Amino acid sequence: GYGSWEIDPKDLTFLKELGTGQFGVVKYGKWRGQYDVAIKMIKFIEEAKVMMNLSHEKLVQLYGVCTKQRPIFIITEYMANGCLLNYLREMRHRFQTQQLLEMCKDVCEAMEYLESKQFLHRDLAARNCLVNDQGVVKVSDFGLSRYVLDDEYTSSVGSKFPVRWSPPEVLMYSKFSSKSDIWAFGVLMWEIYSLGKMPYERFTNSETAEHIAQGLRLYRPHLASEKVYTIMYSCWHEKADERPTFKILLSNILDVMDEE
Ligand SMILES: */C(C)=C\C(=O)N[C@H]1CCCN(c2c(F)cc(C(N)=O)c3[nH]c(C)c(C)c23)C1
Repeated sequence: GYGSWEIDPKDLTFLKELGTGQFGVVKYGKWRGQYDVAIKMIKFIEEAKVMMNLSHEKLVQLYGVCTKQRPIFIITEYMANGCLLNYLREMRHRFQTQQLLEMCKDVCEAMEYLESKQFLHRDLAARNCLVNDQGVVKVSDFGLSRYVLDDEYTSSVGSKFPVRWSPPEVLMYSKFSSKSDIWAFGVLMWEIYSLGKMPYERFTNSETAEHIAQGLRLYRPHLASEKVYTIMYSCWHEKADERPTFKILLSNILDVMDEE
């Protein structure tokens, strides 16, 4: 069994529907009458192990599972503001650049933790992060949580590939490494500073792969200072070994926060 991880479904309440998709319905509810939760109802062992062994303040946390019945429930921490991509696109937030840098640091801390555990995420992107009521960004879409947010890469059986978040060696040779997560992180910083624009927005995926191969890089968003742009651009070195680590990126981000 899952021991302390197995939740009694009698302890869950269902308050509001958050979304309906390929892997089932997600509801907001309460657990044990006091904890706000997201409850996924699956329309497993391997993906469960991933979430039961990774824990960080900037990763969306698994609280437990209901597997003694069908359909299965996956219970996680509640992130009231939904995905980071839609949060960035909501122009009423009128974000200050200080807020945008804090979102970058939240994700960088999660990634530094993942890299310290030798875990490769493989689909880092603003659509795969969630935002809580306090505006804190947390990385999701790993293990069981891929099914929670009805991930299009997972639901399409790998057909919808994240071309726009991939380095040249992934596109050409399927060479995944810590350095392909570093590249995706720089694209995520670009999504944040662009207020959620699609990277390479006027190109198709095929054109993007061709231009990347030719050395095209995303332009500096107007909200990004030259120092912030240097950080995201460092993620896109043609040579994977010349890209920084997440520990280095975190130190760069803190230095900018201290300077600005
Ligand atoms: C962004 C580009 C997409 C997006 O928000 N997709 C939804 C799809 C339905 C389920 N969603 C979801 C979720 F999986 C988990 C949580 C949570 N841990 O609180 C969640 N909160 C909200 C407000 C939503 C919509 C959530 C993601």
